[PDB]
Amino acid sequence: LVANINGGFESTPAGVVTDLAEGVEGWDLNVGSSVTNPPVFEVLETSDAPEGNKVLAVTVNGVGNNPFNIQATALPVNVRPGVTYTYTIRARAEQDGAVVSFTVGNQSFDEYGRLHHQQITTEWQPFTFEFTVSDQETVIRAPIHFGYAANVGNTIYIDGLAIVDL
Ligand SMILES: OC[C@H]1O[C@@H](O)[C@H](O)[C@@H](O)[C@@H]1O[C@@H]1O[C@H](CO[C@H]2OC[C@@H](O)[C@H](O)[C@H]2O)[C@@H](O[C@@H]2O[C@H](CO[C@H]3OC[C@@H](O)[C@H](O)[C@H]3O)[C@@H](O[C@@H]3O[C@H](CO[C@H]4OC[C@@H](O)[C@H](O)[C@H]4O)[C@@H](O)[C@H](O)[C@H]3O)[C@H](O)[C@H]2O)[C@H](O)[C@H]1O
Ligand SMILES: [Ca+2]
Repeated sequence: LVANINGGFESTPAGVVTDLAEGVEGWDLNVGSSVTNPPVFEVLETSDAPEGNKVLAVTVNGVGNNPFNIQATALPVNVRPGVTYTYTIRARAEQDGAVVSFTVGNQSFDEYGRLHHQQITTEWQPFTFEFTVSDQETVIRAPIHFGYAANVGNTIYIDGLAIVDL
């Protein structure tokens, strides 16, 4: 029983994502207005996918004012107050030295936890942490942030997000 949906992108047809809000079920990809050189989001069919056949690729061509201005957010994430969850995801990048923050929070943008400013390498790694839903929310969000200046010119790949009751 996982709390998020389509965490490995397997429900989505391969291709460049043209509808950022609704093109990928289970995810919201929208880009901030300060980002003048838009990123490219692509669901890729690839043989080295960690799970299934597909991964999400994010190519960063430019940044805006804040790192959350290029982001992929899993939503809805269906939870229960007081319950401790395990977050697991796989990530790699085309070139060494990409930076990503993996976060979870509510619809008022309060965070329950994060893996902060993680270094991504050219080989798939798992990234994992635990968080507890500390308030009365039942529908929360899991924003991943890509808009760090270090990432300009790089492509970051993610797959296999699972948020599970501990
Ligand atoms: O304990 C957390 C703390 O850890 C420190 O180490 C770190 O330095 C802090 O940044 C961090 O604080 C938390 O930051 C995140 C954003 O974090 C990124 O931004 C800062 C970077 O330095 C850092 O590396 C990144 O991790 C905040 O989440 C964001 O909150 C804002 C709301 O703006 C304010 O509201 C609450 C207040 O606590 C914040 O300080 C203040 O900025 C949201 O901003 C809104 O975004 C939406 C668009 O949302 C969509 O895209 C982005 C994605 O997050 C979101 O899920 C999508 O739905 C716009 O409509 C609004 O214009 C804009 O206001 C951010 O979405 C949200 O991620 C934490 O609130 C903060 O505690
Ligand atoms: Ca997959």
